[PDB]
Amino acid sequence: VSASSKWLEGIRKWYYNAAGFNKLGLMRDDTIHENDDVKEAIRRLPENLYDDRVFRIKRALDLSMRQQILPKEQWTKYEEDKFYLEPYLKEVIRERKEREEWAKK
Amino acid sequence: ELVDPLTTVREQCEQLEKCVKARERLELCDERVSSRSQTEEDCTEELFDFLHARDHCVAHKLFNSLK
Amino acid sequence: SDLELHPPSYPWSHRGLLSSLDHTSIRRGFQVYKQVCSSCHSMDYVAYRHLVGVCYTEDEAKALAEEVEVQDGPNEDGEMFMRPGKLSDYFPKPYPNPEAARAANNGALPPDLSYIVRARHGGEDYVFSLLTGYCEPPTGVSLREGLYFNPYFPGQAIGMAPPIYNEVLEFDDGTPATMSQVAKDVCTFLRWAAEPEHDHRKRMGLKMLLMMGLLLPLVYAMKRHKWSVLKSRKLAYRPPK
Amino acid sequence: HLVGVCYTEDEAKALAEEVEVQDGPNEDGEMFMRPGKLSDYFPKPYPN
Amino acid sequence: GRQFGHLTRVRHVITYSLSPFEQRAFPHYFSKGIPNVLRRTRACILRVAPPFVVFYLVYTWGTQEFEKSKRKNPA
Amino acid sequence: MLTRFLGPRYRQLARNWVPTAQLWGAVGAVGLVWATDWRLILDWVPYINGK
Amino acid sequence: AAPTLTARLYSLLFRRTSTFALTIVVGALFFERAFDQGADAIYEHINEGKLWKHIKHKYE
Amino acid sequence: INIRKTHPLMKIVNNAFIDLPAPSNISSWWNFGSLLGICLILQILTGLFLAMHYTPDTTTAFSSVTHICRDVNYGWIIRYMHANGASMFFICLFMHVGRGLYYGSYTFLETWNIGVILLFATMATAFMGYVLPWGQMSFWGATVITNLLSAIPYIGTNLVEWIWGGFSVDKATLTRFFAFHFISPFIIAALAMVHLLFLHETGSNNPTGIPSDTDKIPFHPYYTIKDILGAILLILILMLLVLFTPDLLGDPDNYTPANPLNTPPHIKPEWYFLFAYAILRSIPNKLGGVLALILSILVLVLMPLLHTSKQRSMMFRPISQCMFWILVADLLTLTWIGGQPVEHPYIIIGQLASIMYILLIMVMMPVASIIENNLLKW
Amino acid sequence: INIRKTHPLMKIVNNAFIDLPAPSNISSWWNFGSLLGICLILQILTGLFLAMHYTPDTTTAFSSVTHICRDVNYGWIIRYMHANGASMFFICLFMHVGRGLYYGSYTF
Amino acid sequence: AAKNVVSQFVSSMSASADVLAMSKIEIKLSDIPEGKNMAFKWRGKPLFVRHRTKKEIDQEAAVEVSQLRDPQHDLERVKKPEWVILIGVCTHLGCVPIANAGDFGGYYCPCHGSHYDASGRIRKGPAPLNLEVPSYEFTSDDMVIVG
Ligand code: HEM
Ligand code: HEM
Ligand code: HEM
Ligand code: HEM
Ligand code: HEM
Ligand code: FES
Repeated sequence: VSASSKWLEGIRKWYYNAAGFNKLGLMRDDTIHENDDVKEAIRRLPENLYDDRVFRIKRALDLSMRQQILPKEQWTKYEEDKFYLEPYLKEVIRERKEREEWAKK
Repeated sequence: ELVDPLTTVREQCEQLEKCVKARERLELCDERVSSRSQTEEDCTEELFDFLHARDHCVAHKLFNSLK
Repeated sequence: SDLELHPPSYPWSHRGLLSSLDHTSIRRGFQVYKQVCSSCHSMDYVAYRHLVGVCYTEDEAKALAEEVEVQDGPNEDGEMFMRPGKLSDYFPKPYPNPEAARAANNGALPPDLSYIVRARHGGEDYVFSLLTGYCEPPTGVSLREGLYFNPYFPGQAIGMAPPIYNEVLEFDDGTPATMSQVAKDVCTFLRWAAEPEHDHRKRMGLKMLLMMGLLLPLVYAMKRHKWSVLKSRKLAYRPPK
Repeated sequence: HLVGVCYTEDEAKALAEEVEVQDGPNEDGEMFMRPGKLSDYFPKPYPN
Repeated sequence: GRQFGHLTRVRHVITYSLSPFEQRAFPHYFSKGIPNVLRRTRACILRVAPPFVVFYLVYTWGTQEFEKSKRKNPA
Repeated sequence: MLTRFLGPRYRQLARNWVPTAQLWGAVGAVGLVWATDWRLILDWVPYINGK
Repeated sequence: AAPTLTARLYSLLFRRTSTFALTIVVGALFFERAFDQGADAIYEHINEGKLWKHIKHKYE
Repeated sequence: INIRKTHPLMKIVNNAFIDLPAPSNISSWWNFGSLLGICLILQILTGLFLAMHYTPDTTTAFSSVTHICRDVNYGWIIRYMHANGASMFFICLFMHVGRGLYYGSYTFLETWNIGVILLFATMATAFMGYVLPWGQMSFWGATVITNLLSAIPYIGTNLVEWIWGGFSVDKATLTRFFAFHFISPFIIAALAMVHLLFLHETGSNNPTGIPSDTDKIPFHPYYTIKDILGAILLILILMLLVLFTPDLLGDPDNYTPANPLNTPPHIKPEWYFLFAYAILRSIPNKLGGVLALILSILVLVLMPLLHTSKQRSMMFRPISQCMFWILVADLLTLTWIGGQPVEHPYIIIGQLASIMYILLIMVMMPVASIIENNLLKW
Repeated sequence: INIRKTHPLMKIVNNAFIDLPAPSNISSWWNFGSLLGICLILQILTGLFLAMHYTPDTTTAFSSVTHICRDVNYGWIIRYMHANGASMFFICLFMHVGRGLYYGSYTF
Repeated sequence: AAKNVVSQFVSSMSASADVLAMSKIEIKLSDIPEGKNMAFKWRGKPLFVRHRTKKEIDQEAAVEVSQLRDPQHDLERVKKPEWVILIGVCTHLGCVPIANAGDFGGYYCPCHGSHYDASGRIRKGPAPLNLEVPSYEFTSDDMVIVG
């Protein structure tokens, strides 16, 4: 979430200071629109992770209703964000690429 | 000679400055085309304009006047 | 004449968000009917039984009708000869045939005024600005003379004298006479044909102003009253270890 | 209606035209007479 | 489908509640409204405006364009 | 993403459905005919000639 | 007081559900005619443009 | 047990409004919906009561209208009023469309296409329904859309006959559409409960955009009371424009009696029907105009098909939002465009506005989507 | 899976007409029901189409009636006809009442 | 069964014995002497029938197409040189043109000064588009069917 990505992923950082996500402290991965692949993707998610994304999500709802945001300090640390799913997810990308693959076969 | 901002203030009101300017451009064109022969233009634009001011102040007075 | 006078705003006595009028000009509007206006005019949807409560009294309205020839229905009689007319009798406008208009002036459909304000376009000034704006053609133009000179108008040329200026002289209660209370009584008895509750309904709007101001807060309160707890909630993420 | 029924295009035709329409007005309200059309109906008696 | 109880899985979390009559309807009401209010609004403004700008520029603009275009000239 | 159903497999699938496809298509067409009896086609219809 | 308004007028009023309601309509009267009246006053001070006419109409 | 749980019709009910679990994060995007139905109900309600007096007869048109207006006390109010209220329904209509849009709610197809049925349905259902007044505006304009009935190759002549009832618009139409109105509202209704159950199936989205199972409450109290609120807001709206300046939105050509020979200068659609007729006159060909027309909403269907981004909420997608309010600019833009009669600047103006509609949606919005994706990098 | 099983609107449908398990012993007492609805539908249907022409206006009463009858081809038929059909609906109506009665179906 | 049923229902919207009749009901005699502009009442509007003169035809043929307010070459309206059939309502604000009047050997609108040439064609006044031409076929020599 840093200057190129604070301009660009600073649509998610400076301009999600504007578009909100990361300054809202969101989870990058969490932003993926729910899809089936996304669905079972999460089904396979890691546990401690699952809790984490949970608290994140709920909180997001919380301030959302509150229509407030955390301290800009509390606003999320830029860059410095594990790509949570992306190993798991992207793995699934290969999966549905595989079901998709022999499927093509 | 009933009180007639129509007539009455049309003296008083239409003495207006801007009104007079439109009168300048006005009779100006009046003679302008007037000189011409075999021409289609009646130059209504001015008459319209002067009227527009005449009203502009007019109801801004006449009603307040009129009873 | 294709160049629209944006009719100036005559501070119409009703021109306020709520504001009122006088009538018997409309009687002289009826006498504009009887003379000026509805000689050539229809209000035709106009119905006398309406104005009953408006201006004249039970008798004054009564005779006001009876003062007119009904041209009654037939008694065995088809044909249908004349009567005095009732309150139930409407406001019996002019010459019947559409060609009676076409001839009346040359062509010149003399339309009904019933909605005319609310019908044609523009406001009281359409009477004041436009109609009272009967005026000489400036130049460069000649009608068939069928159109008189009314410069303020669609063609700037037709149709009308100021029977004020050349007085058919009536103020029954007495005054010098002007166009409004029969013009805006042709707007009123157009609105008194449309928005007489422009008074009555006006009244209700008042209470509305309060109801919301009361309820709207009370409502919003109630909403907060509900949602409040949810507002402040504390939910703990305390993952074990 | 009866057009197709009995008389012929002409026979119906005149059959109408044989009757006085009492036409609508031409400028004319009043409304003087015509021969009437097939479109003209079957013009029954005294009005009142 | 939904309703509850088949709903979803939540492990190791916690809550806190309060009865309604407890609170005050409008703590810091005017106060809190605030550049909090301007925080949402003002936050969005830049994102918002430009099109509307073009608008006023337009109805104004073309308003002039055709409006003047209705004027008559000499010769 | 036509590649999804684009493959000699689904290609073969089409190769199967093809004649049937002709069949149901004909069904629709003729339906338009008899239903409509639209003059445009109706003309060519002999002894289905109605006059 | 106001504590018996909030309270007793809960208790001796808003407590019993019915009582709360009977209270409600009980108002519906007073409010109704009242706002009717003062409202009429508003319109009254608004104009005096007609129906005061009778005296001027010389109220035969 | 709890009858709330127990009673079968109720079992629907609780399942419908009452017991309904719903996303807690829920946003004001809501209100309009119940409004519309309330509107709709009132619509019917008034129309009904309106119907109760009103006659829709050829000689009676302005005639009964007076009887329904000049006679009719509060037929004044109810009439002109809830007439305006129709337009209000349109207001929340286009609004609501926006709701899905910046929502991007397009995720749920049967809902989307549903409200598409709601779309063209609302459109003509009005139009016919609307025209019923048969007023000079709606009259020569009746010659207008009446001339819309003729479009097709080889058909329209016979069609705009069959539509028109024959050689022109007529009392034929009068009955025809008159009924057509009488019917269509019902259609809207059943359509409604339809799309509704469809909704209850999936549940539905959230302004947040996250899976809602995290947080839900029943509409009662929350969405319930909130709804009550927005309703009061409505009566403010309707009961306002009504209550204060009823005629404000009107076009005088209405009160103008239909004068068959008239054909006056204006010929415009309603603030409701507005943005169309511009779009109509925009192109120089028949089916261009129409296919465009149905291609605006239909276009929106494609937009669900055109859905691109890896994230639902444009909230996180600012450049998208630029395309959003920007697209709106193209929209009310299209309004004021129609807001002029045929004019030199306008020609080009709308001429480009269409491209926008095709770009700002079909291209520039989708192109935008792709772009934002590229930027996303996650 | 089976869309018949699967499709939600269908899920109603199969649950309604199609997948509907129903007493095998079932008796002719039935028929009238769908009839009525068919009737009803036709009722509406015709009425609708009827409405389509018909005007219900004061001067038009017999007038439009002629236009709806004397004019109306099959307005003859549709009109007078499905008019009778109404009565038929009544027929199965009273009938049907009987159905419950000798049925004694009053249980529900 | 369904075919007739459905096609009866659909027919009931298409036209009417009543509306039909009157729709195309129009014929003309050959009494219109070159010169006079008769006038018929067809479809609730004015149906003008003008028998014309070599002089007429000749001049009307020689108007310039390029400069007309509503460009439309005489020769494409009338199906027969000699005869011109029109609808009698002024395309401005709807009065009725006056037969052979006004500055152009056509008609005259006594409402705003609207001049029509012999064809229909607008040659003076606000009038927008030229008087409109009905559909009609000439039957035998003495017969003309408007509509
Ligand atoms: C106070 C009485 C009258 C009032 C308030 C009145 C007002 C009006 C108004 C508002 C219009 C329509 C303006 C428009 O189309 O925008 C009109 C049209 C007309 N009235 Fe009057 N008028 C009155 C008396 C007359 C009289 C005495 C005559 C007979 C000279 C007359 C003959 C006409 C005609 C011919 C028109 C049609 C104008 C045209 O379209 O060329 N009216 N009038
Ligand atoms: C089935 C319930 C409805 C009935 C019975 C109904 C009946 C009527 C009738 C008889 C009129 C003519 C009288 C008048 O104009 O005041 C009318 C006008 C209209 N109503 Fe409806 N309608 C209904 C539902 C709707 C709906 C769903 C809409 C769409 C929001 C709608 C919008 C209109 C419009 C646009 C007009 C004409 C404009 C005007 O008020 O002058 N109404 N309706
Ligand atoms: C007859 C007019 C309509 C009615 C009465 C109606 C009713 C509703 C209701 C009651 C909701 C509940 C939740 C909410 O409002 O957000 C809703 C949501 C929705 N409607 Fe409509 N609607 C109508 C027109 C539309 C239109 C025109 C569309 C789009 C073409 C649409 C697509 C949706 C969608 C996608 C949702 C889900 C919203 C979300 O969860 O964010 N409906 N509607
Ligand atoms: C609007 C007219 C009605 C319609 C459309 C209607 C529709 C139906 C339908 C579709 C059935 C399915 C099974 C069957 O027909 O036996 C049914 C059964 C039944 N109906 Fe009706 N019905 C109507 C009037 C009545 C009336 C008037 C009654 C008695 C007051 C009635 C009481 C019943 C009962 C008790 C059954 C159960 C029959 C059994 O299983 O033996 N319904 N109806
Ligand atoms: C909502 C759909 C319906 C509409 C639009 C409708 C409308 C009409 C209209 C306009 C008439 C007068 C024209 C005529 O008599 O031919 C009529 C007659 C009638 N219809 Fe309906 N109606 C409908 C449903 C029904 C229903 C449910 C029944 C009850 C079976 C019904 C039974 C009748 C009867 C008894 C008459 C009068 C007798 C007659 O045909 O002369 N119709 N209807
Ligand atoms: S009606 Fe023909 S010039 Fe006005």
